[PDB]
Amino acid sequence: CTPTDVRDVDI
Amino acid sequence: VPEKNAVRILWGRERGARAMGAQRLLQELVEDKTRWMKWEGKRVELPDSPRSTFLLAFSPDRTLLASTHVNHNIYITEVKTGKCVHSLIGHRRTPWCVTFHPTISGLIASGCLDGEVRIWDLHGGSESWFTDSNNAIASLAFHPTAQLLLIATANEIHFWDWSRREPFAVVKTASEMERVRLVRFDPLGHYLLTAIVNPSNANTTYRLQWWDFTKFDLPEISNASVNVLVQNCKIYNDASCDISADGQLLAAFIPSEGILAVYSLAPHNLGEMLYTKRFGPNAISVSLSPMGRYVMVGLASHMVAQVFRLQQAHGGETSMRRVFNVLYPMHVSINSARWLPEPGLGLAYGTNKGDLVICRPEAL
Amino acid sequence: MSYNYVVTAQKPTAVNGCVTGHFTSAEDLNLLIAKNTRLEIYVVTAEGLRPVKEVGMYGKIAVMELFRPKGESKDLLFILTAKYNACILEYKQSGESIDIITRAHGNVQDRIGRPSETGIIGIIDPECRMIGLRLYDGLFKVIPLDRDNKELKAFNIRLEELHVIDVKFLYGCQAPTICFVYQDPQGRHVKTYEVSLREKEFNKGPWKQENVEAEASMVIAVPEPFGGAIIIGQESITYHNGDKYLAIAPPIIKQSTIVCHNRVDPNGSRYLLGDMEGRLFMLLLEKEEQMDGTVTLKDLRVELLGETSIAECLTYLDNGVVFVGSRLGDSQLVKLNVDSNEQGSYVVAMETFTNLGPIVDMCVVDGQLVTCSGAFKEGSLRIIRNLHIRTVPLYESPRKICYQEVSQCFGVLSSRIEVQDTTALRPSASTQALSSSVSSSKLFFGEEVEVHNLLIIDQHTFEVLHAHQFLQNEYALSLVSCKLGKDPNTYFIVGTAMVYPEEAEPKQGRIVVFQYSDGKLQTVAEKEVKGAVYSMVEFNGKLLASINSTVRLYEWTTEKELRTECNHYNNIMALYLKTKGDFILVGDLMRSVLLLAYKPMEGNFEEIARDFNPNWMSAVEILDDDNFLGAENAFNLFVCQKDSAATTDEERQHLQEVGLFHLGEFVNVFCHGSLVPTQGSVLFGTVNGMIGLVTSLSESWYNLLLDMQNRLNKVIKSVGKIEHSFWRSFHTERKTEPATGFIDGDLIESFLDISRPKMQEVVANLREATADDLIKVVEELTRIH
Repeated sequence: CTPTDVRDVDI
Repeated sequence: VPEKNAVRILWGRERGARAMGAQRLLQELVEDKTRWMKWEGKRVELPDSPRSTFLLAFSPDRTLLASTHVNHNIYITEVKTGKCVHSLIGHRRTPWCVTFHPTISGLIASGCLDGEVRIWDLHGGSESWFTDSNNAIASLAFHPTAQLLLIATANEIHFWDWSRREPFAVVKTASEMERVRLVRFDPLGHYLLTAIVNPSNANTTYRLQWWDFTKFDLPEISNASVNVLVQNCKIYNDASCDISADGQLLAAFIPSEGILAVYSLAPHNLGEMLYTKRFGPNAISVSLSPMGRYVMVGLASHMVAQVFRLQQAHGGETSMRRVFNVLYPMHVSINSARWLPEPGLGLAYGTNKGDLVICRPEAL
Repeated sequence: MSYNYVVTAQKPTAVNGCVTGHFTSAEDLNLLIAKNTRLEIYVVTAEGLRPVKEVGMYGKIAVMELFRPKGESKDLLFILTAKYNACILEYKQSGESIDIITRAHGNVQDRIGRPSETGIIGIIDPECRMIGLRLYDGLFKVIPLDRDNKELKAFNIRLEELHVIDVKFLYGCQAPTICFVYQDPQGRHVKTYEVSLREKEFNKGPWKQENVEAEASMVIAVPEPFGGAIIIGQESITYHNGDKYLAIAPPIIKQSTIVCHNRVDPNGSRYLLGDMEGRLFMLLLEKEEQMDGTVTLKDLRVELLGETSIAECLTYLDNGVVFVGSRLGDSQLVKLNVDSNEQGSYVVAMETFTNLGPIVDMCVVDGQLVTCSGAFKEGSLRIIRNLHIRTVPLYESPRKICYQEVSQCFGVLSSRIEVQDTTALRPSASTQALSSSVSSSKLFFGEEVEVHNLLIIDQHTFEVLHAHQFLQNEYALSLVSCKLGKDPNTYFIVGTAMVYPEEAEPKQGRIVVFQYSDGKLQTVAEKEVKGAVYSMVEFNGKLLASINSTVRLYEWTTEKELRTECNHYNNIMALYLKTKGDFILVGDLMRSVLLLAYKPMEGNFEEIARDFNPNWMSAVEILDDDNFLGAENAFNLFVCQKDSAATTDEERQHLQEVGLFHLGEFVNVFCHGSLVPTQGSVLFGTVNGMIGLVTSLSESWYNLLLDMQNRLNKVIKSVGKIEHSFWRSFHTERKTEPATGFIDGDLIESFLDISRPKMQEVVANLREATADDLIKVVEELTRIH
């Protein structure tokens, strides 16, 4: 489940 | 002074004068206008149901808009009307960047978190290339004149060409935790711009160097002391740093509480800090006006963004003031606030719930 | 679903470039003139000028050169189209026939660089080894010449200095070298490089940079026996060559700037200069031998020679005759003798050509045309009857025109420039009248102020009866004459707007009305307003003027008192406005054309449809009821439509573009009429000077003319290998689409010129049609203009 906000997805 | 009144500008145009920047002055006037007007948001009907939007990019001349979504597909709409015309489909997880080709026609690239680059062809056609360790792709950037593509994987740059099936160059970055996150080019294709992680023992920081790519020389990233431009800064995605259309300006989000600054890229004052402002810890995006006189900052947590006009040349907290306040026409956030390429057409911002809207100026 | 027809009635006359040299043969002088898209060739004899050939070109001509490669007798031309084409031509005299052969052709265009705000500059190496092309900012272009570049390859080189004004090639060097004047936020300087055609880089530069004045805009290369360069600026004539520096500051060069130049002697001892007031100047050089060595200049001196028309291309033919081109007036032919006539002049005149110049406004009256022309000291009304052209000279700049059928007089708004210590310079036609009236309305050193006045021109012998000067710093932009409400008397209505030289757009204006009944004209109403009255058009009995991005509809009570009725604040700087009978009107100038409607059941404006994809406009006209006409500043034409559909949210609100074209001119005004089987007739004028005519054919001759237009391109021979499809397709900076709709016009009209044997190559398979049975359809169309 990939988070919907850009500030809490790792990369 | 090369004239300032529109009455004497149209008079000169009618008799074929063409002296000085008449068109530039007219565009500056039309952008100084559309400031006391009102804006209305028109929504876009997408085929499927995307629950979020991440990045936006435009067509190579001016007439198309791309969009990414968590639903693992890319949607392309039309600016003039507002209807989707293509639905790409084909990725396994959410993409991270598009990078429309600037030169030839309808050529669109695409990244992912599994290491795939598609290079779609719109009207049929798709290639593929895979990584070796299932690593993510930070960004890509094309080249205007030559036939070359750069991929921002883990800390390497591959310099791939879309003619054969493999790249032809590899450049390292010494240690392993100094990754690369931004490889955007310049409008004329004469310079590069990288953003790698600054090593430390707190929150991660980045460094933006300004490499030279005039003679197709492979940059050496293994040295962390040559051609530094900004030092500390904070990068999230390709929308966290923008270069003006003329290429004479560059924005940043250096910390220490976050403060905003724009650095000139001219050869004679390359590095000056010029304008500045202090913001809170909720700014996600920054975009510049087509003529480089207005800056819009997207906000996330109602208010959508704020627009400022650069006023004082070389410092002072009084530089640029609030002139605008855009509002959601109703727990919603914003991830992009990019300006439209036309000088004074409108706005376009994404929505955390998966909505794409286009705002246009209207009078009383 | 739209089919139109465009045909040229008068070829362009304004001159934008002229060159001289040996082209026809090795023992004759040739003068070449290209107006916009034409190419006239003359032979200079003792008596005068004799024409020998005039060919047309696909695309406007923007630069012309004339070089001589080693090992040849006659020279070769070089023309580059503003659409970024290239060609090298020659001249062949085959018996009694004269055709132009093409030796090299190609395309040079970069899809990255922006167009600089100086124009396309073309310089050729004096040694005939290189060709320079400054197209985009910061990008140089080099074309090698080794009798092998049959496709004209090129390679771009990077330039650090963005702003560049003028570039020229130096003489007397062992390698190609260039010098130019660049500008930065310190003051303009001059720097020189050295182009290497074997390594593609600027190698050394022969001398160091200098500092020049703040208005230097020209660079002149002196011939071999002297060496160096000459820079001419505002009140500064400089010289730089290695270790040498000579400068002068004459006071007879202050009032006006210098535009053109042309060498006179083959050694460089005599030069010609011009200015945008006339003032044919003359430069002199002094020679002094230094014992056993070369020659070193001693001093420079400039002296007056007289007055001519506004010049844009200067050349010296031979024996003391000088050709003077023009774009704002006529082109003359003067002689320079050694004497001094009365009033102290050295220039006489013996020829005067014809040029319609910039057509600002045009009107149709009975067919006959009355149009404005020219600007500044040269230009006045012209009468194009039916193509005799009558000139009625007036020394001012006309702006608009109108006509009444109850007083047999016109109305013209003019401008006149006079500096203050306010006593003018020359006797104009705005002052030398038999009646005057200063507008009295108590309602509100060394500079050049502009004054506007309205003068009434009787049309029996074109005299000047009355003049009416406006207030201080007040311009006039719109004028109309019509009836109003219920009052049996025709009035004169003029819109105005005060302009201040300092800040932004105006914010005030007036709608003053006039009435020239018995001997003079009075004033009955002013109705001061907030904004600029860019245009105004008579409605069904109400005023309708676009007040600075606001369209108002003014009523008219019993007594003279103008009062508004409606309000449509939606547009941004809507200048042009036209209507056709019903409650139909338009807008422009910051977007495409939109359409509004007036509802008589309740006074209010109802928006119907607005077209997207912004396009800067120059003129708008309504054709029949739905076919709309526009003219972009990018030298293109398009036709809109109401886009019949049924969606109630995306239909009846979008105007579909059902036609695109590339005229190549700058359309300035539209009108209704015909000087002399289609339905309708609309004329137009261009800045370069050209009368066209747009007609409409219903639904069937289109499929017969478009089928002939494709097949006619494979039998005709273009002068520079252009297929007529690249030229005539909607070329903007970003977008590019093929032209659908408008027929080629003059291309079809040219069918009656090819010889009989080539006739049976076209229309071979569509009865089945014959040459005789189809040589009459062209005759039917060759009577519209």
